[PDB]
Amino acid sequence: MKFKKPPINNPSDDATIKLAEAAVSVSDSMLEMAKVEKVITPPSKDNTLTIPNAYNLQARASVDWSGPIEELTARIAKAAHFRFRVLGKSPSVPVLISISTKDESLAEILRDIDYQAGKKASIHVYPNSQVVELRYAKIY
Amino acid sequence: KFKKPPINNPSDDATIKLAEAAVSVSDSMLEMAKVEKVITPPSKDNTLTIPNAYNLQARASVDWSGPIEELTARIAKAAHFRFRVLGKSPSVPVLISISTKDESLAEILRDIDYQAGKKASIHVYPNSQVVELRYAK
Amino acid sequence: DGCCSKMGGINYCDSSAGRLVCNNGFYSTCYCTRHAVMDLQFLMGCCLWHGGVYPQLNSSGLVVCNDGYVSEECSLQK
Amino acid sequence: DGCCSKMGGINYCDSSAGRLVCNNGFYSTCYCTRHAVMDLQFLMGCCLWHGGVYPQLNSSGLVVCNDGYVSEECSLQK
Amino acid sequence: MYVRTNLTILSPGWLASMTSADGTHAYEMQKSPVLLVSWHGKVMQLKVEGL
Amino acid sequence: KETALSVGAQAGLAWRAKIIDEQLNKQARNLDAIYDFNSLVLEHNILPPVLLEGRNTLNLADAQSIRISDRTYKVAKQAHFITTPPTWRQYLWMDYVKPEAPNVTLLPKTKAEKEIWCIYTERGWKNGIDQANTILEENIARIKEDFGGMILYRKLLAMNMVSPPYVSHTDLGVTGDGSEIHIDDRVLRITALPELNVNSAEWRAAVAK
Amino acid sequence: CFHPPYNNFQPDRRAVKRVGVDTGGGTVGLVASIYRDSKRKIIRDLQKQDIQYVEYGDTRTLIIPTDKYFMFSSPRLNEICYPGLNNVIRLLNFYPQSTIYVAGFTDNVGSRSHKRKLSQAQAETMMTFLWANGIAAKRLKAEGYGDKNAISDNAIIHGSAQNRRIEIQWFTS
Amino acid sequence: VPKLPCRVDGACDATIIKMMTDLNKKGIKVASVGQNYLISIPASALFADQSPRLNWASYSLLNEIAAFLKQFRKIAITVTSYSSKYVSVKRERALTLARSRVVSEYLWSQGVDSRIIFTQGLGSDKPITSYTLGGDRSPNARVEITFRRAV
Amino acid sequence: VPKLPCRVDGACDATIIKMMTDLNKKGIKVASVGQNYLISIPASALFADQSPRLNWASYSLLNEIAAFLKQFRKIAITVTSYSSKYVSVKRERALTLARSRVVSEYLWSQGVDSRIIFTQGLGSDKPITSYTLGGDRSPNARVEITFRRAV
Repeated sequence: MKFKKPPINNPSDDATIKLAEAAVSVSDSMLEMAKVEKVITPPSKDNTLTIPNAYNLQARASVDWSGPIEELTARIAKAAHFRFRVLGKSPSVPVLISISTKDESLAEILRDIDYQAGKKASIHVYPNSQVVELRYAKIY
Repeated sequence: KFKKPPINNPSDDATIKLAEAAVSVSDSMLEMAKVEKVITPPSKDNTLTIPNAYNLQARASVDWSGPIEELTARIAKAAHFRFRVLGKSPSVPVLISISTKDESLAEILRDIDYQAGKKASIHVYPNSQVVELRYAK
Repeated sequence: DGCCSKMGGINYCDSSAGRLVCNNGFYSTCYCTRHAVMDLQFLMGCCLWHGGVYPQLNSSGLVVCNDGYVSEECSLQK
Repeated sequence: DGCCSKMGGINYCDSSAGRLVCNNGFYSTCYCTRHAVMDLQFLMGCCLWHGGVYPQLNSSGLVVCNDGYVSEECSLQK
Repeated sequence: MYVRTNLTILSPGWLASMTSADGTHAYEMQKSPVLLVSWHGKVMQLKVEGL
Repeated sequence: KETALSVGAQAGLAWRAKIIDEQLNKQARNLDAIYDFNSLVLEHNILPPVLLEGRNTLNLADAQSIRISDRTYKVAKQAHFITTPPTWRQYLWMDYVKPEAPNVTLLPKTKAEKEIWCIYTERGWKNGIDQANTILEENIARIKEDFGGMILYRKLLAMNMVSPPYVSHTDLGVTGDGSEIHIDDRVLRITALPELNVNSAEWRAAVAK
Repeated sequence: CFHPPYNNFQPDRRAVKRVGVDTGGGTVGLVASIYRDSKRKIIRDLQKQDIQYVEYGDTRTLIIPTDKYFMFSSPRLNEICYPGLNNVIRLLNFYPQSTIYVAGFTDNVGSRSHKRKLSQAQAETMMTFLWANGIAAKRLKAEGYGDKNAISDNAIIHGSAQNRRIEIQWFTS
Repeated sequence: VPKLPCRVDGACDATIIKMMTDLNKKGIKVASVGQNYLISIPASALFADQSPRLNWASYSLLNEIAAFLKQFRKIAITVTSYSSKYVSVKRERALTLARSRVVSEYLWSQGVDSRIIFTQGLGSDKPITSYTLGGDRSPNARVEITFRRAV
Repeated sequence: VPKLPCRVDGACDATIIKMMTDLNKKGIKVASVGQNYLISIPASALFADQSPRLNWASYSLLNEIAAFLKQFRKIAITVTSYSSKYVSVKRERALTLARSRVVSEYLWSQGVDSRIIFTQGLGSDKPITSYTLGGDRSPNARVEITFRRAV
């Protein structure tokens, strides 16, 4: 007739305790950060106009990458059998992106790549000609 | 027989909170980038489209980094097109830099116009075989 | 001695609450970190509620706190 | 220890790959060059991610990194 | 310190960079015993002696 | 004597440090996920500055002098250029060195010596444990402070209460003598550091829904 | 004889194998079956697993931990803890009359909309797993609360782990 | 150990577990969910029949339940009384309030260091058994003390 | 040598040759040409009859597959699914996509340090024989996994 409570697990550690203690505070700050940004400026248009999706892009992927950009893009082009193209020139500072995600369409993967790219670069698909184009920013 | 559990499982009550925080901060920062990006419509994008004439389907290995006019006259003579200018060349040259191994002259011209920016633009007429470089004031 | 005695037993010392976790899901009666919540009412020490003990080597048996008030029970008896 | 074991054996060390060659046409799992693609996830040493240790020494056991940081976790305490 | 490789240095900062015609990279940095690179997304460190 | 206690303190510090670095390495991906910087970087590879906000402050200057403020703001580290995103490994990764020198002078000979050896060793050991954890919590506090200041700059710029950085670039063609040449010259300079504003009209009030 | 994936949703037969291997005494096999399927032993095995059972008045409630009887950050179900689910269906066969309420619960990390969405998903998944085992659709109601009411607090980590839960209530009449 | 107190003063887990099992064997309802605890006591073994009077044996039960309640560090306690439908609304309501007042007063005189004692009674509004044949013997009339252990 | 690893961790190529021989003894096709490796599995040995459900006996085989797959330092793993012709076109496409999705999801849950997992299934578009007797009994309905060993 002994007693128990439903969480019972493997042992913990104090460093993980303090790490989560910091992490929840940064999470709260980022949440209100995003909320006040979302109200203070109005969204206009999502990227779905300049990148649509078409047939054979629907093959799926689990991807973990934390390096530079264009070789990952070339891997995706080799997956899609789409011809790769670069526009502009890369700056001397490399542009680094990190992806930790699993089981998405390639279209939404590339949309997320475009969103994480920021102002440094952009990507478009011309599906009638099956061309995947990456353009750089023309500053500096 | 044996369905194995996941290997790097968050089996600690602090690290599940840690992973939840990771998910939250990922989605929030994705939202931040999504609302802050500026895009352009492809309805009126200022990139030169492909002229798709038969004279412009060959392949080349081309490297250049300098003035624009000699390079564009050379590629025009390669395509057997006459070349013409509009406007006055500036005191400083509009500098471009293209180095590639194997693609076609249509996208060569497209990348040239993309690196031209607001200083100049390019034009192709395939009916009368001409290529025009248009400066900006 | 057994903090989670006659039950599941010791899991770990959570430093957030400063408590042992019993294997049955209860916080222990013991403590494990000094940053816990103790019902503290009684103390030791001399020259309390003043500047503490001034740590110099005095020539005499006089000992004075850092506010200038002295403590004769901290001082000796002669 | 036997790197190309259970095959014909060691052919030679391809230093472009930094890898041993087994006698059948398959790559080993050992190395021969220090310029090799090896994953490194644990390190030794002090004053890491700093300027490194100072070649000069202190009279005490204080150790000071080259970029001005002082590492007590390498130093000796009292 | 001066370094020549074909990887992508990440952590300790640098002052001057150069790239050849073939992706060979050269960097000029402050002295540090440890480098950080991303090979193919996997992140790795480099142990450097002599300092 | 106390030498066993001191060397046990050293050993406990080392062992706790090694286990801490092991755990910190093993939990890897979410760490750099939550501490992004390159998503937070500014336009011209500029590390944006760090800001501090304090609320509802009272100072007693002396006997019969008090000052009350509602919100105070302070720029901690001035923004500058950068070539790489800073990472957490220069904030969190503890140092490690194996202590290979137990000084073989005071080895025990009697069981009472063994007893005091054991007890002094274990209390030194727990001292080293607690000291290492203190170092770790100081490091995590300082990196939390850095990131908080950076994101507070981001939302102050959202609230239109800081000047953005200002940059001019100068452009030249070919330069130099007949033996050394450069094709282009781009000189990238910043004139105005980001800073707070003092007027009253430009304050942008927020709302939610 | 049996399938670890839920015995292919079949109405199971456990005690016949027991009396067969006991004959390999019929009466001792039958009373061993009685002692095994007896309700107190079911509840004691449920307490041997990490399942909380509360009986009070006329209303009976069950508490399930998400992190071992779910998959993380998903409405996917872990297949390892199938004995708990088989015991759950075996126990809930005893009260074939009253309605069932199921609720889902989270901690306080992230967007409020995100918490409500996840709780809604977990509640719907548990409800339909209950639905497939035999009880018809008119007797079920599902709800995913956020952190709107807690059995515990969230300043301390183990308390926060105790907070996230799945709640089962059933009446009698 | 010489200055640091190892455990909380005057509490032991073995004592807590043993006395909780003793209460459950006595049949007084004891329930623990999370950091929250609910103790339910039937009215018939405590009070006089529909009347605020005390048997002399009930002080022993109050004694041991106060000794158990001293084992936990507490902050706020709630005392709620429930009755049977007997005559009116307000007669039963005031009976519940008087019963709650007496038990709360004796507990507050005893050694529980609660910052807050809240007391109320609601008569026979929410029952927990539709079978309402009995009067004061029926289990729907009772008293409950609910509280939350903090940290 | 005492501080540098003499080999990549978890490597015993003698055991790798042993398990590769055992895999071909099982009859699962192991193909090694160049640095590109191919593993082919009949679909009847994995699923039910045109179903996207894992047979519970197959998890041991899956564990063997992952134990082989953990050995080699890699980048990208491609999963292709092939089927027979049963009712329509998109039905077979969807079934292949689901099957490849399930094996990719369990493998990505398991510890194979790739960076890229690509998955696609195409139905009955590239058969490997003209022999079309059975349904899922026929050897063309299958799952292939390919990769290139890097460095």
